Amino acid sequence: VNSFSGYLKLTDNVYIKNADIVEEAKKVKPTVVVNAANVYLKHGGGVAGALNKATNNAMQVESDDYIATNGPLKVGGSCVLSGHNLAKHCLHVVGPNVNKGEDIQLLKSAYENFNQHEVLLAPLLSAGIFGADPIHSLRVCVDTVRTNVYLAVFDKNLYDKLVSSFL
Ligand SMILES: CN(CCCC(=O)O)C(=O)c1ncnc2[nH]ccc12
Repeated sequence: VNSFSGYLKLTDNVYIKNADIVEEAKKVKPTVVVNAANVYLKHGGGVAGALNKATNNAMQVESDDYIATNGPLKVGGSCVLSGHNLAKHCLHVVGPNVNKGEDIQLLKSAYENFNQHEVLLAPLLSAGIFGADPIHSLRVCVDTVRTNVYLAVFDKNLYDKLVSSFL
């Protein structure tokens, strides 16, 4: 039993809710919140900009030190950093950005990072400003992640389409 509430169960291990991941994170304090990161951990907009704003820019300060030490992530890769006031940990995961021409096949590799964590609060990778089809992203999530994932979908309209079209 865990503290996530109001989710629709899609599969044995995947759950979905119309929610703001920032507000969902501040209420659950999950062990892991997933950020929709880029390779530079520049949290300017989308999910990343919202998560970072909610940390009063502490996520960005920590991220800049990470990059100065380690260099950029790989597309499809991840790193574990602090969750600040939102979660114990933040798993920064880089899905491919279609608006940069990145290979959508890397979306599966991105979701594989979730399997290193027993339970996660997450957005749909490569959705939103990353330019992928959220229905495809949901399919890859369900077919790749084996750990328990609670997906927060900000837009009520897209949420309804994702549920209604789910196979
Ligand atoms: C709406 N999108 C896609 C567009 C932005 C992006 O591409 O990051 C989200 O990712 C998302 N999901 C869950 N809660 C969220 N709160 C703010 C954005 C957000």
